[PDB]
Amino acid sequence: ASVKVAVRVRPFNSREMSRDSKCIIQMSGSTTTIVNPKQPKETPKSFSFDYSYWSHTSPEDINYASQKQVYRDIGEEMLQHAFEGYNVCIFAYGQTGAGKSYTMMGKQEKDQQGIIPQLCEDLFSRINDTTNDNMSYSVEVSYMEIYCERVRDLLNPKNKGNLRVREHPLLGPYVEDLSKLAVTSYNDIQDLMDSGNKARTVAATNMNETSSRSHAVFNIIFTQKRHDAETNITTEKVSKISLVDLAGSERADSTGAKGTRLKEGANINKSLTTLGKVISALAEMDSGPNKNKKKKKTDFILYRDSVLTWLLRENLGGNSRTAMVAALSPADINYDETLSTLRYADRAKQIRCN
Amino acid sequence: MREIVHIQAGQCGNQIGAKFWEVISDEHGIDPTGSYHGDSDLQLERINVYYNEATGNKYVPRAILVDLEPGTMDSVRSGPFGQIFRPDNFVFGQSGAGNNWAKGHYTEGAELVDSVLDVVRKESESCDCLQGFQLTHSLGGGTGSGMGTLLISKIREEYPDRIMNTFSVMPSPKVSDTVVEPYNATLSVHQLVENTDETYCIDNEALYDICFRTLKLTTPTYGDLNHLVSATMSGVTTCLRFPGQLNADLRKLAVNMVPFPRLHFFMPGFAPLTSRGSQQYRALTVPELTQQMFDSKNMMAACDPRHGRYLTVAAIFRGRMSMKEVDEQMLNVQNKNSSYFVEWIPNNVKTAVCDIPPRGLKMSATFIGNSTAIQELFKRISEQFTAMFRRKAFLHWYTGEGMDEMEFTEAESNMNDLVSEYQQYQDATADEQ
Amino acid sequence: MRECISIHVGQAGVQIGNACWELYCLEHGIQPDGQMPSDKTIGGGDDSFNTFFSETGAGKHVPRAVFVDLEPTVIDEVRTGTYRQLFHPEQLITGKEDAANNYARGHYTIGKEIIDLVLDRIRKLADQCTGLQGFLVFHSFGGGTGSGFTSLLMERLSVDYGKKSKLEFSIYPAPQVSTAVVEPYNSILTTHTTLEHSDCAFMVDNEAIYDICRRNLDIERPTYTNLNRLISQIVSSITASLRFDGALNVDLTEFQTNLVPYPRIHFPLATYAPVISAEKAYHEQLSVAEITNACFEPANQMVKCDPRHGKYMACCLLYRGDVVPKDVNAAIATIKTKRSIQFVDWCPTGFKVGINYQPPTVVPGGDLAKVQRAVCMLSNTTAIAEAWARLDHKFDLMYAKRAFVHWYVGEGMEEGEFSEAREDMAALEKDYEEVGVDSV
Ligand SMILES: CC(=O)O[C@H]1C(=O)[C@@]2(C)[C@H]([C@H](OC(=O)c3ccccc3)[C@]3(O)C[C@H](OC(=O)[C@H](O)[C@@H](NC(=O)c4ccccc4)c4ccccc4)C(C)=C1C3(C)C)[C@]1(OC(C)=O)CO[C@@H]1C[C@@H]2O
Ligand SMILES: Nc1nc2c(ncn2[C@@H]2O[C@H](COP(=O)(O)OP(=O)(O)OP(=O)(O)O)[C@@H](O)[C@H]2O)c(=O)[nH]1
Ligand SMILES: Nc1nc2c(ncn2[C@@H]2O[C@H](COP(=O)(O)OP(=O)(O)O)[C@@H](O)[C@H]2O)c(=O)[nH]1
Ligand SMILES: [Mg+2]
Repeated sequence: ASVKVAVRVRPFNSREMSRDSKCIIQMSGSTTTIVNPKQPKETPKSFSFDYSYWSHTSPEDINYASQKQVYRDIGEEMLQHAFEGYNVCIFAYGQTGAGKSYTMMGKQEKDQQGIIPQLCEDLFSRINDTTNDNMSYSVEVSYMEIYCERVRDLLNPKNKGNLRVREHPLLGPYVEDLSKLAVTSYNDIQDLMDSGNKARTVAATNMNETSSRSHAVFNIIFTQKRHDAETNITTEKVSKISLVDLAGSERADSTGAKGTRLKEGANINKSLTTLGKVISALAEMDSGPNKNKKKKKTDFILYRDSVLTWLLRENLGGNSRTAMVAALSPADINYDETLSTLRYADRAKQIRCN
Repeated sequence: MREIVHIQAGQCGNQIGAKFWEVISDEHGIDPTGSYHGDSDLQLERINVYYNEATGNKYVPRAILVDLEPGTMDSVRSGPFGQIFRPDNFVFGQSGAGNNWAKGHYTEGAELVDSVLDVVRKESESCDCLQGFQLTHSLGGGTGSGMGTLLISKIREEYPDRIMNTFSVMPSPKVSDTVVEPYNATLSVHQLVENTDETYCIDNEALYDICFRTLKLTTPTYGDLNHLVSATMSGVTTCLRFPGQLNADLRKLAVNMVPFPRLHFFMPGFAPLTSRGSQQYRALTVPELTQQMFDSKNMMAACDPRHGRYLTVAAIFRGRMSMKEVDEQMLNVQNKNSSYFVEWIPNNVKTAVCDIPPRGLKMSATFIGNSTAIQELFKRISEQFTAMFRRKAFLHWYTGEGMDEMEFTEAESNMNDLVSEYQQYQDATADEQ
Repeated sequence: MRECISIHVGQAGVQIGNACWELYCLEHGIQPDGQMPSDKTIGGGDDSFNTFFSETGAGKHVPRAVFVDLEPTVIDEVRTGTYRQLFHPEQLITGKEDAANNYARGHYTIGKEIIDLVLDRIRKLADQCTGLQGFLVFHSFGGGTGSGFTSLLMERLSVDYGKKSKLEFSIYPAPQVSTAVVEPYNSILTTHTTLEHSDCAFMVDNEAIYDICRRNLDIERPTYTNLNRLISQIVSSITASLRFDGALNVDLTEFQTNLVPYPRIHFPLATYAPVISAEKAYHEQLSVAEITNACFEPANQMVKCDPRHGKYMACCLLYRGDVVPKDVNAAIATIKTKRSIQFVDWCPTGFKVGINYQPPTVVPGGDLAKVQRAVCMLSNTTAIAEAWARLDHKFDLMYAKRAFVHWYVGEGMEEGEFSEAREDMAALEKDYEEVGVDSV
């Protein structure tokens, strides 16, 4: 259960550049550091992660990572593992305005594009190249939102009813009557994404006007089949690529409201804790076979706590691979949000400070 | 002013509710006719926790008796305290459930559930601040079981910040009273584990053992067992009513006991017991009370807590007692029995004291433990489940009512998952590979 | 003039307030109802001392305190008890469910909706005062109402009221004896708020008082009342300087000046020398030297620490009763020569002396015996670091496996905040080890 954690910093936006803002993030090698504007004289906080990505300006001859570099680091290997008949999971995290949309999607200039467009383009190009008389391929897409431990369909324009989760004894957890649509190239894996994003639940709080309120899961089911020169033709190769947009954590102080606005956040925080523990187990499990060969006991990772793990069971365990990317805001104003994101990233394969 | 609502589904739940209400009415000094005749004003200091006022200065209890067999309602209404409950809360149907979970969850319960939800919503709106719910049912059922689980799910969906308790009776290992018991038990436990914060474990065999060996009774009946369960429930709910040197709210118990959200099954107990003739020789002190508290025979779940390594424990005390005895005794019990406790909690015992003792006793104690040994119950049921599922012993009577096969396998998988989570914190060290 | 407006938060605060106000009312002759026959008998005086009470036209006397809590069962006992006519009806009890030992609930899910009214009532009380030399906040670590509400109230008060002193009397969980399984979480969370706002916070441990009551007083089976009585006597000894005449009086600012060497080490201990029962009251001279020597006895300390394993930064003594300065100087000289009580190199004076002519009063019933002398010893000790370390270890044993985190997380607290508070505690420990090292 390979785990990779990457922390990226976005450049200044229009609002930050309009004011006389300052940068409070420094990064070198494989280490990140922040300084508190409130009390500059105490000490700089430091953390270590598996990947660090500085992105402020173009030339930046020391420690600059274009989108191609991070794609080659994470997405290319993830897709390569996907093709050989295995499950794949990619997580995005970051507070509102941290720039997770910049990381995953990017701009449409065809020179700086995110992980999703690059991955989809490489997938469709490889499928188009390899499709000979024997091989054949199929791809299916679905999109859903998890919200107060209830699952809703974003693609279907039907009534926003709560679907029922089931456990097929062979195929594992799944959702009943979840909309599924066929796709053929990149143009489609988007219009679907835009339509699903338009339907997501969202409200306004004291922190931001358009702060999200629910987790989103984007499932790509990839099926292969090989037509041999005989009657015995079987697929035997079904892969799942999961892309999870995780809503940000929040304090009850920042969410200065009572009632539903509190409740959602509380439940959100619960998921944002338990998933951490699960991945905190996998990484440790991953270290077992790797170095000390600890196999004794399934060490059954707790898996049913909430719904978000109990639906991604097949994708996050077994022999799958997991990447997680956390966006940071370099503005001095958002010190607490950045510190919270960095501390959350510090979990899930903690690494000492070198 | 904290306030808790009570529901009782099935024959066992209704009988336990009647005995519980007769016990609480005696403790608070309520007459059968509904009038008040007490000895001190302190009883009425917090009467709102279970009762409601009336125009004639009467006190009407808060209960919703639900059942599908009119015979139990007729028996209860003609009992010693039959008239105490207001008539409108007696909601019921006919044709029974027939000891079938499918009839009591999908076919017949769908009609009475609407009326029960209307009544419980009306009751909940009337309280000043709802704290939680209580539900009583026997798992090996089909009337109480299915409707109880349905009400649990509906109430959890509607009110999601109120500690929903449940005092339930599960199948015994050897003393079997019905043939389709494991199916109902497994389905109901699957529907129960995800929709409750604190559920207690009562076994008929344990109550019979307590009645025989300890109380030295000759011919026990259902009344004695209902008494024990009522005593335990009152004790559990004690701290909300009367003051004390240190109190234990229900949410305090919920926050302190359960370590992780899943693991919420509790093993209860009550002390002391003199067996009607040893009271003259037995000395009532805190060390003797706690010594009988942790003894295995007192326990009401039929799971010996010697293979368990207690995860957590709470002890609600009732009486005027110096706390030094309580604290030193708890520390001594921890240190002397270190092998029967977990190491990654530094100290794992909570205490609470109420100054007002029970009428007719100088001091009493109520035990609410949480130990891994409860797996020995669940696993047993699981074994019997497969023993009747491999060949489909009586599976057709459930598919007749529109229940698919997948729902049984899902419940069994959840059962095995619960057993395995219990089991991880059961070996007395890791240091392994 | 010389007011000491006090706040009680939590059940520990309420019980300690009961004991404290019983002691004060018995000291000043205030009847439980509020009337004062003593001044009327005298025919003009100042027995309605402003340090703890306020006087109205009709001869009644109202105390200056609040009893904020979330459990009505704790305050209704006082509301309908023997003292029902003394307090103002604004005892400010919340009619809502308890916080259930959860720091987050006591901070920003149910601790809110009350804090505005509490601050308003505190403002109304303080408006009547031309003094207001210091706040007294009693609480107990353990979460729920106490720690969370104390943290919020201190955070608001430090902003609103500026530089006025704020003494805290905090009950601390014992190493071996505990009454909650989420106590270490709550204490490690509450340090992050008590460190940066409380100017000088004391500490008292239950197990220490249990041992002291077992040994000295021959009380085999003590209860909460005796512990509250001892804490009441300690606070009375501290605050006696502001009310009665004395040869060498010490104000609250003197405590805040002498006992704190640096801002981050303002965590002293306390004790009480003549804690002697009636039967043993005789057969002992109880000279000034003997009680002063008994103050530093390790077995009588009010928190389970070993002062032999540390060094004394500063010490302040407050004597009550017939104690002349010559004997005090002789006792100080005799104490300073022993090498068991090691002193730091950078504080060669290391003592503050104080005398009050009012002898201690005896609460009826109770346990203490009448003594014509007494002394309250406060000292800053490095050994208190040990008292943290054990608690810290408990936290480090429980936070790793993620136990009881779901309840806290589901009430508005982010997971990361824990670590921040933990780091701060470590910093405090390091600071103590930085100060006790000998100079080059
Ligand atoms: C005469 C006398 O005092 O003897 C005791 C007695 O011997 C013991 C054994 C009693 C007795 O209980 C039993 O024999 C018993 C039978 C079946 C199941 C459980 C118990 C007693 O029957 C039960 C009875 O309890 C009460 O009266 C309480 O109020 C009890 N309520 C009732 O059950 C009740 C009894 C009579 C009339 C109305 C109600 C209660 C206690 C706590 C909380 C709620 C309710 C008491 C004191 C005794 C007898 C009579 C022997 C005990 O019961 C309780 C809960 O008090 C059993 O464990 C206690 C310990 C007592 O020492
Ligand atoms: N010394 C002393 N300690 C007390 C007293 N009352 C309560 N405590 C302490 O309070 C702790 C319980 O936690 P608290 O937060 O104070 O309880 P509470 O004030 O009722 O608030 P909740 O915990 O939310 O119920 C115990 O560990 C006790 O040590 C008292 O009267 N005297
Ligand atoms: N503890 C207890 N259990 C009971 C009592 N009466 C019946 N039971 C249990 O209840 C189970 C029967 O379930 P039941 O409620 O009758 O189902 P129903 O007939 O469909 O309502 C049996 O396994 C009995 O052991 C009682 O008085 N006390
Ligand atoms: Mg409380």
